[PDB]
Amino acid sequence: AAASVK
Amino acid sequence: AAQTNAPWGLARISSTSPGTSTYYYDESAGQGSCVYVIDTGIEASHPEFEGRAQMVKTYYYSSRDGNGHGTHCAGTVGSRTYGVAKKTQLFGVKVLDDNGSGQYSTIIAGMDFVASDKNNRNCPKGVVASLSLGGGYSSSVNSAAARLQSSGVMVAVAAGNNNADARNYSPASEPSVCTVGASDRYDRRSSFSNYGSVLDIFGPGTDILSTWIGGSTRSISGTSMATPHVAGLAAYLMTLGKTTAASACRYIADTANKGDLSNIPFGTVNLLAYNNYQA
Ligand SMILES: [Ca+2]
Repeated sequence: AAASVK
Repeated sequence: AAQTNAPWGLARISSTSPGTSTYYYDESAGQGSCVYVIDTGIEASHPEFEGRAQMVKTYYYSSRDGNGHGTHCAGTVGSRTYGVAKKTQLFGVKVLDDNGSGQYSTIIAGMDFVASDKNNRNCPKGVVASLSLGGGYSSSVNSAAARLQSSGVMVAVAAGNNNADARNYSPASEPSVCTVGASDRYDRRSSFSNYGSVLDIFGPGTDILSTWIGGSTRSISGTSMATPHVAGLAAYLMTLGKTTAASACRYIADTANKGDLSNIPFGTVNLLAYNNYQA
């Protein structure tokens, strides 16, 4: 359910 | 115009060959264009932004950048010293918390926000959005980015840092947005950069110097760094009237430096973004 910095 | 002793990535997107240190660009410098940075926020007070930055939306108790990721990305788009489009207007949208993480529902809410907010801003030359974030594949996330693009905002998204095919990541895998991989200072695909047929273009991604929180600087690496190089370029090329928000990704890819990269697997474009300036 989560996105993150790249 | 010419900026001597510039960060290597700015010089590269104004060079047909590697190993140069000057940034050549038209003095219009993206004036009259607006770039939304959707991330951990923007430390607007930073001297390098010269008052052109401001925070317009947060989904957390605070609108400040406590992480630094978004401030660096915004610096690469439009900071006075480290930025591609030195006269653009930047708008921050804090969709990630200061740990760098966020929920997909809040990511989607931020994209639909920009599609509406741009109609309340003076961007007579065009609107770009930079999305240096991602996660596992989700149709809903992809749909949100596609909606944002269709509304008339050039959407640039980082391909991902898992040295894998970007088709299994979102919003990178959305065909209608511009999907940006990373290269290093010796014209090699960065070791960590995702790849695949869904990639549109490469930009400088390794060891990128830009703004940070606390009024400072630092160098860091990732597809998050290449994406604002492409975001700022689009703002610069729209001010010049060379393309439109709808057709900009295709225009950058067609005008790119083609055939200079190594470590590019079969099935991925060998295109490095180039600003085509001839003084
Ligand atoms: Ca595309």
